[PDB]
Amino acid sequence: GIDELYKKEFGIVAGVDEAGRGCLAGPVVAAAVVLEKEIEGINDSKQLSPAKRERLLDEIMEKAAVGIGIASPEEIDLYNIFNATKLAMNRALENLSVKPSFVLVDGKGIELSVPGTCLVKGDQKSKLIGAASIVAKVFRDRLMSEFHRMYPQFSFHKHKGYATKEHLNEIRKNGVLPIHRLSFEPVLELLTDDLLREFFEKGLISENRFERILNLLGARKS
DNA sequence: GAATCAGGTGTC
Ligand SMILES: [Ca+2]
Ligand SMILES: [Ca+2]
Ligand SMILES: [Ca+2]
Ligand SMILES: [Ca+2]
Ligand SMILES: [Ca+2]
Repeated sequence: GIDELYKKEFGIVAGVDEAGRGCLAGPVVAAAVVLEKEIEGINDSKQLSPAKRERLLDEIMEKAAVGIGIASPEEIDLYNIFNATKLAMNRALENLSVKPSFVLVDGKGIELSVPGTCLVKGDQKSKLIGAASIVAKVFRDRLMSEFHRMYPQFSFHKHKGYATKEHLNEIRKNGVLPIHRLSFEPVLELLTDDLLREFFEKGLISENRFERILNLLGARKS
């Protein structure tokens, strides 16, 4: 009832959610969704099965206005994952062709460029948020698969860059990449300033990012 | 789908 209630009062309402807070590699992805038609079975995203999420997606993209926003591994390393997530969400809102007057954002502590409110477990209280969580996850899983193709030695298509045993194995065996979040503890502990300087000289990371991670390596660790 | 192992970080 959330959505409809908020629509009476505010007009165009979008639901916003992100995917990729907790992984070790790749961008964080956010989606903003405005939806008027009914879509049955929207219940969350991490609550669903991959087969299902693909089914609801096809219907969500038929019936809903969607905006997708991304913040890169560099932005995560420089701004932290909270601020990177906020940025991806604000970018999702900009990418929505329909301009929302109010937003419902999954989680808490988040104020976007559009006035709205935060719902803990929003993904299971709101259909709009539930839809956004599906779009976010699916779209990001698509990007991650694309990386596996770019980095054949890494099973990105399976673990989606999260800290699974297999992913950690691949990092030790194959080495840290620029798409890893170099500020994240497990990646940071396998890094050397040697490889970091190599990334920089090859131009694979920015100076600002080089500088930040070099400082973190030094602080590693008391 | 739900339990229950694993393992990332931010707000307060
Ligand atoms: Ca989510
Ligand atoms: Ca969320
Ligand atoms: Ca949740
Ligand atoms: Ca610093
Ligand atoms: Ca395991």
